[PDB]
Amino acid sequence: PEPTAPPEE
Amino acid sequence: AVSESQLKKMVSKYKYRDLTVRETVNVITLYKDLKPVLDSYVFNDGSSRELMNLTGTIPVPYRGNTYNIPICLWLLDTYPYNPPICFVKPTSSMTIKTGKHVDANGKIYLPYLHEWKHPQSDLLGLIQVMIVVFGDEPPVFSRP
Repeated sequence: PEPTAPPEE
Repeated sequence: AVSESQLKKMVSKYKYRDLTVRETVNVITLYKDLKPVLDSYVFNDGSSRELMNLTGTIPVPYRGNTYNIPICLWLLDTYPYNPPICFVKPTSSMTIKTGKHVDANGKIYLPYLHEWKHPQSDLLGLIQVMIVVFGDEPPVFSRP
């Protein structure tokens, strides 16, 4: 699955 | 995981290939998101040498979600205890966040190896510690 990473707030 | 078979073959050098393959599989067996990669670089006075490494997007949980954060680390042979080379490999559409754990290149800070070395911890625990840190704070939170 693609990374991207979790956003903030 | 059909390469796993070829993996042990891609190495068959490590002090404990089996023990290693077992440690690797265990990891991917715990995450299932990671994947063992092979690399060939020079070392012995500049002599090509087979070197393994883990890569993939780990399911980083949140306050009510679970994203995927990329990570790549070089797996040593068996010394001094664990691979000190453990850095994140973010994309280009991401946004690395500088901190005490990360600087900018996405290289995990702190001694770690020169900290715990219980050792107690295991290859899994290693990626687990980072997951705990990468889970609390944004290692490279992307933008909408």
